[PDB]
Amino acid sequence: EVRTIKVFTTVDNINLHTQVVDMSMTYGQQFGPTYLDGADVTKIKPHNSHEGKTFYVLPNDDTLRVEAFEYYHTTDPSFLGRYMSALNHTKKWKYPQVNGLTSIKWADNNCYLATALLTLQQIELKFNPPALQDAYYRARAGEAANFCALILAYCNKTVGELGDVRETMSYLFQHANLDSCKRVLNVVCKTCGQQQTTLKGVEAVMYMGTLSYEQFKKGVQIPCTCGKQATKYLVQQESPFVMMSAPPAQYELKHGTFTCASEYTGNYQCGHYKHITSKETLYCIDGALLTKSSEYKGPITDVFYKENSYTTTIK
Ligand SMILES: COc1cc(/C(C)=N/NC(N)=S)ccc1O
Ligand SMILES: [Cl-]
Ligand SMILES: [Cl-]
Ligand SMILES: [Cl-]
Ligand SMILES: [Zn+2]
Repeated sequence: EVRTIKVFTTVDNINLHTQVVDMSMTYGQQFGPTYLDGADVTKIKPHNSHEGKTFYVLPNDDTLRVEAFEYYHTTDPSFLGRYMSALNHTKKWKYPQVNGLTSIKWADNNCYLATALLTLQQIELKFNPPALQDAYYRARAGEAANFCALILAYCNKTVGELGDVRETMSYLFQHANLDSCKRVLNVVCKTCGQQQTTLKGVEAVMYMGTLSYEQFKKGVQIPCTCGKQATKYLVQQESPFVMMSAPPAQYELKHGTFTCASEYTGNYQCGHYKHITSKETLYCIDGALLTKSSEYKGPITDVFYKENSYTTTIK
């Protein structure tokens, strides 16, 4: 007896493609690698319960290639498989609402993702790939599994792998519209004089070397090519936020002087992130866990600040 069912294939879970599959052959033999809501069904034969369901496949013809690029803005051949592999895990995570924000209950070393997600909900940022637009909208509403699996895929991290918050934000910023953001800096060495620089996009909102926005405005010491120490300060800033980052160090966070921050305890091979947010008071969100305090001191590694337009008074 020849038996078939109708299923749909997809690469973006919006555009569907009608298929008839032989129930005597695996999905793999018929589609190549195939996934059902993140589960790898390549080696599985069609079941009656599969009729009418949507399966993800890899882009193996020009129509799927165009749909996949339009939705994800990547042509990395292994992207969809990495996204499905992650999703199969993230759909099992819990996403509690903590002080009004979608968080993530700790699992699989996902603390860096929780503090990244919590941060995104506090800064003005629009993503460019539809995949991120759609999944972030769902994440804000509490259903963050697809958004987390996409972050993992875009950052080329697997579930359980140790992640860095600054690197993760850089990847997400790369897929955001930051074209309006601009930064002017001035570098002063006593032997070589001055040199001003202009930064755009992601580079205009990220800085590595100091956590304090005020000190960035007043000046920071860096090496110069002659062996002297030069000073660098912020001349002009046009952006809706800024992100200041540094190797983890004991740092004091004062209520009302920043938006949110990341705290890292541990070492370079393993550790743990927490998120600090400045609301009526300082709240520390550690996945599902919430505590409060009037003042905060701890090993901070990233601080986010609101911004619209800043121009220095320094001459
Ligand atoms: C085979 O797997 C993938 C293919 C692509 C697309 C759209 N490539 N298309 C061109 N290179 S023209 C994107 C992600 C994948 O996972
Ligand atoms: Cl898991
Ligand atoms: Cl968005
Ligand atoms: Cl403290
Ligand atoms: Zn010099």
